[PDB]
Amino acid sequence: QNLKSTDRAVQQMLDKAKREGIQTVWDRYEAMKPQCGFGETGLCCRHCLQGPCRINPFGDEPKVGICGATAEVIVARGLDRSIAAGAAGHSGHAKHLAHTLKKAVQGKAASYMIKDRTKLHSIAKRLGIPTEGQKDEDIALEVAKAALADFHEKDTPVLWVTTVLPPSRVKVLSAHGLIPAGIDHEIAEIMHRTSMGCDADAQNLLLGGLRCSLADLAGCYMGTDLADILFGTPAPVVTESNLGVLKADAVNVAVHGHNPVLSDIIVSVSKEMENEARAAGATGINVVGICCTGNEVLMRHGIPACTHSVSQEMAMITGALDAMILDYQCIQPSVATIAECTGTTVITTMEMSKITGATHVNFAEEAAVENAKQILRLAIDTFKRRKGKPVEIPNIKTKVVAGFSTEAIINALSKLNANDPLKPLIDNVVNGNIRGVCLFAGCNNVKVPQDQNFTTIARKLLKQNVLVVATGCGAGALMRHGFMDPANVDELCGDGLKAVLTAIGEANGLGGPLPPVLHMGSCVDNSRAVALVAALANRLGVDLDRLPVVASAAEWMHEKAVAIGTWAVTIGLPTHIGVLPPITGSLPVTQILTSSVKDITGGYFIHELDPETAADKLLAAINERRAGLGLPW
Amino acid sequence: QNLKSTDRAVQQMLDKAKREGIQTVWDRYEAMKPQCGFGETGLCCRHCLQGPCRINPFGDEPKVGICGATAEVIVARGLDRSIAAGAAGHSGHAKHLAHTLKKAVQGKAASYMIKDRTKLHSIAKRLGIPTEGQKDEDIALEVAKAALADFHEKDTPVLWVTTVLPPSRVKVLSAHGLIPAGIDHEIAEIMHRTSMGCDADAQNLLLGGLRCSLADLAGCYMGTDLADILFGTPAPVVTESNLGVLKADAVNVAVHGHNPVLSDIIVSVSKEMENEARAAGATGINVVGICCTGNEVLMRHGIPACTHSVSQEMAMITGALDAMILDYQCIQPSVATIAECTGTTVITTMEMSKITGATHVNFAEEAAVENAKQILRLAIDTFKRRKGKPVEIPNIKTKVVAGFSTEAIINALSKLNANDPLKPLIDNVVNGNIRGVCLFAGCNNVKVPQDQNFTTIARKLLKQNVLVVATGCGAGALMRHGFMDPANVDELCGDGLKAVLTAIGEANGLGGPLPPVLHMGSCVDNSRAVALVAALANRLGVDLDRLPVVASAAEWMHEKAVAIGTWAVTIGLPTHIGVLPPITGSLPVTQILTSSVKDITGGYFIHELDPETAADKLLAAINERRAGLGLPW
Ligand code: SF4
Ligand code: SF4
Ligand code: FES
Ligand code: FES
Ligand SMILES: [Fe+3]
Ligand SMILES: [Fe+3]
Repeated sequence: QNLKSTDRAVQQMLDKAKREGIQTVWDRYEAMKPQCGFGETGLCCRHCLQGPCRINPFGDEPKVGICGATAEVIVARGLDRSIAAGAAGHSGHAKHLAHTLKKAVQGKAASYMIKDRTKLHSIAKRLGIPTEGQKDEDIALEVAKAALADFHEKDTPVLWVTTVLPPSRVKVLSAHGLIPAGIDHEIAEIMHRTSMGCDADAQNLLLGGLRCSLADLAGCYMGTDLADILFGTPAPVVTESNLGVLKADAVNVAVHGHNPVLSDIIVSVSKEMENEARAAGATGINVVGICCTGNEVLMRHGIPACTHSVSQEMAMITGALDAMILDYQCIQPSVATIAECTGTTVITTMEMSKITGATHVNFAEEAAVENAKQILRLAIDTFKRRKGKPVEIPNIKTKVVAGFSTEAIINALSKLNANDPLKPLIDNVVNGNIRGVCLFAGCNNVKVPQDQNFTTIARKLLKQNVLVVATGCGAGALMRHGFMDPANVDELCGDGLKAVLTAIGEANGLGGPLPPVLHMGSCVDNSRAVALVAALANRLGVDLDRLPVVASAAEWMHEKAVAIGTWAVTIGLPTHIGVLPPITGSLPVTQILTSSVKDITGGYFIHELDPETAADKLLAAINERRAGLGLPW
Repeated sequence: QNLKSTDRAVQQMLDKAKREGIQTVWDRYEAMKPQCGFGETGLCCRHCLQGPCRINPFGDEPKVGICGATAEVIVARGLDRSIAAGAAGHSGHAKHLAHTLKKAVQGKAASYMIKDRTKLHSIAKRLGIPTEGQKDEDIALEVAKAALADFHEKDTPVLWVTTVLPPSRVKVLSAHGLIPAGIDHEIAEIMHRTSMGCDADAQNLLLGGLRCSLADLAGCYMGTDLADILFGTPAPVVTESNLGVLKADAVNVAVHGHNPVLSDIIVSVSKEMENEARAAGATGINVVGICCTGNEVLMRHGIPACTHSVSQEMAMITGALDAMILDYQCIQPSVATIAECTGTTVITTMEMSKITGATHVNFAEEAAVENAKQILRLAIDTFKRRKGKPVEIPNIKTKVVAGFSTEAIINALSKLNANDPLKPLIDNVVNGNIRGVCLFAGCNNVKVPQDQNFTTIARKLLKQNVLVVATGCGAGALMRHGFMDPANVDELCGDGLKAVLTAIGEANGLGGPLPPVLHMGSCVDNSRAVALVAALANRLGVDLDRLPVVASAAEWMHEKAVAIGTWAVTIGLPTHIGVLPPITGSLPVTQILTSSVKDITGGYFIHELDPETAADKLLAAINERRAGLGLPW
């Protein structure tokens, strides 16, 4: 079972699932083997009814698609469509928040409101919306309107790209025609240009993909901006993670999916309705997080994280999960089937994301509180139905310190230098205490034993004094293995990095260091790491492709993460990926993405499946950046 | 070779290509066999890096995707993405025209202009834009702005759906939540909802697809509206088709692709520069059409149609095609490779549609005339390089009467009844002279011997007194086999239909009947057939799903045609398709699309590969509609 997951709590429930005959994602993966090699290499195309077409990676025919499409064209078209799908997912999430803010400040969704006035005002100034002399509800309405405007063509390009990156970076991107004109405009243009009998030039295709990946960055950043306005900018918090955060005695309610517009309300209302859970014989309502919406409520409210990504079914297998509350993205549809065996009430809430067999509760922002009550009452009723039934919650959990927004990181640094808060961090980069910065992002993937790449690469980089920040299921993987607990700084961190984490933590009145890894939030909160690295770049007067900053999507899965890794490359970062995407069937495409894209953006993909080697290659990329600045390494 | 194409001119060049060793689409198809059965049935998914996943249509594992996605979910997700890609293609075409009109009436593209004032004004009134008291350049600017606005969310739904369909049809669609909110908004929402771990309910998924197919209808209709404003509403014209329209002595220039913003300029300028072709020893500049942009210039200017779709390489094989001028969609990328052997200069002109090996001439509307000259001069130079070289143009051509816009059809009918022009057509429907109406649309497909379904179904329906209208490569197939020549009315048409075509033609001062099939234009001009059938529905006070009107995508290929067939079903038509899309791996999905969608929209797909049976099934659907009106059949 340790070949399936490195998580001991996950291993325990794989054993339960096996003896109870419940099929798991790993069983379904086993049943899928050997997987198709055409699809695995990218040498397959179904973009018209003359297909499916395939190309032998080596040997005799077929060598070309029926229409004449080459291996490099087919491979670039499929990758482009992946980026556009990811962009669409982050786009719909941000759009949802934009509509919610608009409804809130027009008196239509009274359950929502401007909770962060400081963020609202700083966003308006970033965008050049006037603050002085304007009411907050009118500033917010203007900000919401500008968010919605970035989805279509207009007189300006996408502001959630051009106002968030260093200006030298925007200039370099504009010179190559890479600045998105509108978020949904780029998505549609990708779908067009990759359809049959359109764009048939690998380089042209890939440049379109880089541009669309910046449409995804825009959606992430606007998702983060809007969620902070509506729900508060995260600040450091302490909580726990892994399955041991379930309580046999309480009504265990999982928020699962991505968008907090729903889950943030569930958190708030659950607190009020906890007298009503006691009436049914539970201690209360134990709200726990799964996947990114769990990260959202962990980052803002300290909701404990139950589990993540590939292992999400395992929360159900305990027998104690009374309800799983879904919006969209990364929900294994199997949870609807597994619920028949575990008793869990699975509830979908968004019109465009239903699962056959799951209870659907239409959720409307105008009636959010009533909807949350109806859903929490279904959870209460399910906990009743399992009173007396035996549960197996693995007694396994870790301590998690999280909530490291870019605002919170800068504020923490400000305690060392009040008027130049980035200077102490840069000072320790220059003197070697911080070797560089690595962002871990993305998913788990059934192809990789869960968390194995994340923890192995992280252990090695931390020893080498790398400041590690993490998001999404990368943060989930690290937090479930102890990397967000300050008690592990001595074991995990190098002396230089420990010095820095200790100085900052003690200067923030903690008596202890910062945790070994800084949790910066959900997948859209990859935008927070951009905001930080862009702030570092601007204080130093250099572009991102000169900073000792790298990224690792060490176990990635979703089209969203493909878009993120592409925009990490596009904004100039060396970007390690731990599962090969379907590109190896074209050497020219692989070469563009791993080498010659350096000449355009300064970033590049690092393909490396073995995580020890991956850590070496990431350190090498960090140290090459150090040298280009004339720094010791 | 007659197993490859029923076109005798195409057969002749297949023989030339074979002996010269030039590989063709049919050779590439042969080399692709046996094609993958997972993809053919739709039981394959690559929407995340845990894939590729497949499902055995029958038997043992794999039975489900790794994430738990069922066969019905995988099949519905892939179909949805096809509709969105088609919608994106018609969207980008319409968007292009919208930007051109805006530039034209703002003094930025002086090569363009309001050529059809009547169409401009009637569009403004359809949309409720004010005409009386307004300048034309200001009405047009308002119309262009409303076109661009329909791509994103706003206070109104997509007007190029809600103002073009019968109001009872809009009401039925709204009740099911099927009205698009914005064109690129629906495209992005499809891409989101079909990504991993989102929508996992076949019915929910398919309803999203119907809605996105109406976003495609909107793009088609707005493409037709804008092209008519800018370039003129088509009116009846006479010209020729097939390879025999090439002339060994002239500079033969093919316009190929979809968007006339480019090709309409090529037509105009080529006329001026024909003294300059004589200086190089050609009789002139023979502009000919391929695919839909050829239909556009055929419909408006009587440019002869060279060939279409699957057989487009064959124009090159003659040796006399000096240049092929491309914008996007349905261009086999093989033309760039074949040009090395035939001498043809292949020229791409749009930034997002390049082919490796082809000459790229950036085309800008602000400099359209200079660009057209540079391109026509390359054609002139290539004709020089082949003086003395021997050519093999098959001496095969047909007479084509075309240009039957809905305006032109109504005007022609008006000569029989000036104040109630639709009444004579309805009168002959009621009395049986016209059994019903069939639209042929879509592509050729290498899987079907070229034109075989189109001509066989058409021959049978015309004998049974069906009024046949046709667009795109369906019109191409019919026109290359003589169905647009009035001299064939006696052989092809039934006595009732002949009576009607004769009465209308003679009343329009022709001494002869209308041609056996009415050519209504390019693929986006499928919107013209909607406008006609909606006008018929409104005059009768019934919805489209009560009219004896059907459609046949008899040889379809492109994601665009998948979107068109879906919106034909969505607006209420029985819709025959001659190549199975990848859905047969899910009985529940096949059942929705072929039967139970009747209960939602009144339309339904008719899957039928054998064209004789297809004609029987189409007649049965027409006759069932007749009966529901209490009409004799
Ligand atoms: S687009 Fe070309 S390569 Fe793809 S399925 Fe169609 S014919 Fe084959
Ligand atoms: S989305 Fe599901 S079915 Fe598709 S490739 Fe990923 S795991 Fe497989
Ligand atoms: S041939 Fe297997 S992914 Fe298409
Ligand atoms: S298994 Fe062949 S299309 Fe994927
Ligand atoms: Fe996740
Ligand atoms: Fe065509």
